[PDB]
Amino acid sequence: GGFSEWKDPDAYTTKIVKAMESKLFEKLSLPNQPEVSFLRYREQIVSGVNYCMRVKIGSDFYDLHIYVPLGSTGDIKSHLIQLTDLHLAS
Amino acid sequence: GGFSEWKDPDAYTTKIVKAMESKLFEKLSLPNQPEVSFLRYREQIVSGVNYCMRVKIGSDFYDLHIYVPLGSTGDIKSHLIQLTDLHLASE
Repeated sequence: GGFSEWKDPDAYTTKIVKAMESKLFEKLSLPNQPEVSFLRYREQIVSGVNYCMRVKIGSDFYDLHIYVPLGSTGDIKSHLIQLTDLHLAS
Repeated sequence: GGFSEWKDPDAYTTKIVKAMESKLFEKLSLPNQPEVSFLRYREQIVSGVNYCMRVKIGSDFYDLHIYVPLGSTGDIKSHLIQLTDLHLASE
């Protein structure tokens, strides 16, 4: 949940900005395709596994939607595991 | 929809379900800590990078929120790059 410090453009991120220009001009309704000047960027790695856990409690069956960020397990940094959703398997 | 086939429980996922039992009981308002039986699971790896791109268009400054999934770049499988949000830097 933490973005990096601001960084100067590089070739890798410039290619990503240029790749998005089509979608940019549409979300802005700018049709003449005005120049897009790339000034700086921040980044945030996001890695993890979403789990759908089927569990029985009482006579009822549930879907437990759980997100485990990279670096966490059931034993390591387990406070960062998220219970994202819970509902009857129905 | 990006999720694996159903899998039998394993040591790794069983520990994760056991860790979540407190939050389970509380969300359900079940006070006596009944047995939670773990039957099967499926998983979906999600990996990539969120970019905040500061750009100028005409005389205005924007934050461009772009998500690049692992395995994608500006040149490789670039059709999977997502423009998640766009707004004036001043907002």
